[PDB]
Amino acid sequence: KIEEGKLVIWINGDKGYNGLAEVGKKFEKDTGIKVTVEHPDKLEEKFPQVAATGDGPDIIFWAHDRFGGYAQSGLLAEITPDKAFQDKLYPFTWDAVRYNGKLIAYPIAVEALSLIYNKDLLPNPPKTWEEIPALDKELKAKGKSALMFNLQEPYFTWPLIAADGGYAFKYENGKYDIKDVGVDNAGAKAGLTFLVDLIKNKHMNADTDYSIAEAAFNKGETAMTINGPWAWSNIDTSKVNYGVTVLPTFKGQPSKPFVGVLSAGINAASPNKELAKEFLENYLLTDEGLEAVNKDKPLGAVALKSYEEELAKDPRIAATMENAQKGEIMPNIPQMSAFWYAVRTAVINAASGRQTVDEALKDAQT
Amino acid sequence: KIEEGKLVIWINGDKGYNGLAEVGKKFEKDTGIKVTVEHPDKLEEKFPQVAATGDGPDIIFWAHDRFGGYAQSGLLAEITPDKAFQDKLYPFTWDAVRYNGKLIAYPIAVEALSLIYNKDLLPNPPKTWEEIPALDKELKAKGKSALMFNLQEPYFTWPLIAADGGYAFKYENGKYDIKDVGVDNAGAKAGLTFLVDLIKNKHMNADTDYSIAEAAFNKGETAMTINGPWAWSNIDTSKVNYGVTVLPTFKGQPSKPFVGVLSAGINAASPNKELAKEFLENYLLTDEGLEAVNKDKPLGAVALKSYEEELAKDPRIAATMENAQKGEIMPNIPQMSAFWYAVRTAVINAASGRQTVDEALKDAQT
Amino acid sequence: SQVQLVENGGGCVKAGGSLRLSCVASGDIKYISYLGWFRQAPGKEREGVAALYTSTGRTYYADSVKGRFTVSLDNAKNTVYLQMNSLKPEDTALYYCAAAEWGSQSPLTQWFYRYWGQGTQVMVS
Amino acid sequence: SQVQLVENGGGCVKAGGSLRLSCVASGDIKYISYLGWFRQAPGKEREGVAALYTSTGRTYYADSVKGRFTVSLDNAKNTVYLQMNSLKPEDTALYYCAAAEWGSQSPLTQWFYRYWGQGTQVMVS
Repeated sequence: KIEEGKLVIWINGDKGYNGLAEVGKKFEKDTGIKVTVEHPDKLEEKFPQVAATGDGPDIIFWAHDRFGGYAQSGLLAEITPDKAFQDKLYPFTWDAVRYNGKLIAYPIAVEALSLIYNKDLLPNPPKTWEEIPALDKELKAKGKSALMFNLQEPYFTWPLIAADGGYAFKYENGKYDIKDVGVDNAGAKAGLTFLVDLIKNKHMNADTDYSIAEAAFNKGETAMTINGPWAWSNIDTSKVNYGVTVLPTFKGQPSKPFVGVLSAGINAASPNKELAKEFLENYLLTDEGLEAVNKDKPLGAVALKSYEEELAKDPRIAATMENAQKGEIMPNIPQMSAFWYAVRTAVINAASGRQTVDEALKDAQT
Repeated sequence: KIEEGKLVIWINGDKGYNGLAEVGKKFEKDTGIKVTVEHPDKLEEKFPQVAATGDGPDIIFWAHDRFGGYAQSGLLAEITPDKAFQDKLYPFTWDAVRYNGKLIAYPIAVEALSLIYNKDLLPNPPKTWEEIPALDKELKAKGKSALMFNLQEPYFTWPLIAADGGYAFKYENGKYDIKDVGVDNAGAKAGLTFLVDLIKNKHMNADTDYSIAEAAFNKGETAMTINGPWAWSNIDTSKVNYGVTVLPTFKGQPSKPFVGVLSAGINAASPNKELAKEFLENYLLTDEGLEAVNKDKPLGAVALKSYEEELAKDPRIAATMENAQKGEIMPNIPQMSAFWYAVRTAVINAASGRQTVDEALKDAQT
Repeated sequence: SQVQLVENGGGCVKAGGSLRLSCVASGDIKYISYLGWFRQAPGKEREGVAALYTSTGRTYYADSVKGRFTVSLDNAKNTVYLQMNSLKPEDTALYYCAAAEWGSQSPLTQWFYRYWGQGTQVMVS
Repeated sequence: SQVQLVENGGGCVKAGGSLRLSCVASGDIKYISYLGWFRQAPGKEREGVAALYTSTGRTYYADSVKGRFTVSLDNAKNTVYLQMNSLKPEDTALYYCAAAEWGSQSPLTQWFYRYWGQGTQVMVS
């Protein structure tokens, strides 16, 4: 069904499709094989539908969390990169694209949460979560607030909760243990206790959400906030003198934000696997290809070191990369719909006071 | 949920709702209890939905085939008519409202197929199906046709097929035997063989449907047609000198058209059962009530004899009543969706020549 | 109610324009053999505009819309469509979707069908 | 795709009129926590118009439609509605329905949501 002799790549509309087109033009200049770059609407839904029928693009771009389900459906073909190319990418990036003991996709970009602080109101961001209460009291003495972020999302509340050993699913030898869940362990209990203590001590509002936090930080009312690279453009428009650093530690242990890796998958029914692999290894995943894509649309942290140290001159990119390295790679199994539901319910119950921290975490675990 | 002290009756929009309103006005004049008459849209689906929640009208008017399913769902309350009132209605009409050995509703009107013939083109309609080929040849000698009707409907093709003992479901002692089906018996085989012989001998067209038959009859191109009371207005508008008589017999046995009986059911959750029964027995099912409802909208044959011999002065009404008496009463169980599907497939296969009569009837039976 | 009909695709179209409507049937619809379309102007009797016979593919059209409307059913999607071509201002009404396992009268009658949809509105200026 | 979104109820409405849109979610929708509405003019970027948080009932509205649109979800019918009150000619666009289990960005972004509907069109003159 897929026409041979050419490469079809489907990418999301918020990424660098023009840069991907430029890389494809370089590939066709080098080899004589044309490359088509598209940004289909509802890609995350149409790609499995067309792949289940033996059709679709030769190369697919998406986050690694759905690639596990795609491999379960058999829509992804196993890649065979040599050790020379494997050493060019980070071990955790390679881990993010491993399922059932086999590599299924090529990491491209790495995204993770980071601490965003106001330089004017706070030249030195705190390195620990325990300093936040004192800093907030000092700022309230001046009529401001220290830090408020999305309490309505488990994706945002996880770094504090899982700082001291908390984890979603146990990962051992390339397999995730579903029956082993650390939602109600000692570290997560301590993290959620610290969060609810911060809420109760009027340091943070339990009803604070993404819009409120973003507006407050962009209006200069807060010293710190927690957000990903996607808010950098909004803050730049707001012209706030902001900095990005590593997330504060809890009891000496670094925070563990969820890590999302953009990765390059190969269709199982695609008959152009050899040329797709060659393109990815030698023309796309290179310094020139990454810079061409970044010129169109920024990618933040990248899997390639050769581009990673070059991007490291940006403090925001360096902080995002170190936060991703110290964080938890997002697994790729369907049960995290239930995981998100349970953790969200536990967080809402703990913040609203209907249930205690231990009861909420036990309910989330069960 | 249903308000006491008043009667709520739901009727279809094609029936005599104004006559029902007049009967309710008579009831309220006589007793002091107001009666509300409504014709809600999508009644066939609305009534079970509101009855499943303990709401709905006190009295429901619909054909008896759905009343069996309604009683199975428990939406109909058992009626207790005395022998004096039971003798006022026909035994087969009483049979029409019997499910699980208990009476569930009050018969009102009886509808069935009848033979409609052109008086000008045929003063004496044939009494047997075997005369139809000769009559059709005689009329074709004058460039006309004798009889064509809807061959695409099992409801229309059943009278000829089941004339010599064919039946849908075996009925014994107030219960229908699902496992006993006479679709492929000798009588049905002979009837379908006669039908396919008529089709093959160019006496009738296998592609003839309701619209074609109706247009041909109202344009004077045919001598006979098979239709119910619903078309009588159309022929009256077409000003064709038409007559209605008993359906032709097959091998000495009368045809057995499906009989649909309009009946009055009582909601199980309705707390006004006593007054509803009194109204039905003494004010609605009377000569004055039936004549008012017929003046509003014609009902054709009626269950009451006191009005049935009154309406018998009309030859069309008399023919419809005798055809209903001689025909097969329509049962009230859900599997006739499958019965209609199987009989339709068998008829199409037999008429189109893809399968023989025996094979088609065997497939319908299985 | 195991059988549900949902209508969509109604829009604001100028005179002479083309529009298409869709009606999705869900549930136990294996026994449905007649698919019909009805339009009802506000304060007006519901009139039959098209009808389809699933078993043989036979189609029915009214005199006012004969040669202008095309109705078809997609078995692979369980959806029936009607093509509204060469529109006129008189065509504005609330368009309904109807389905029935069987019937004893003409397939262009509202009482012919048992299952009814919510309906969609089409306006022609 | 086990989650399907169907948009209906968009019609040709004069200026200042009131219209209500409906979006029915079917399938395994127990894990969806965000319901959002998006509109897209022809040849224009898809913009967020409203968003709903199922867990707590929190609602989000854009600046241009704040105080004019009302979005609500019916749990007993698995259908989300949006009330389009005080319409203006600038409000004409193709209105989409979106749903997502979770997200890392603002709920008014098109990339926030995973499930997308076919879309209904509303014109205001």
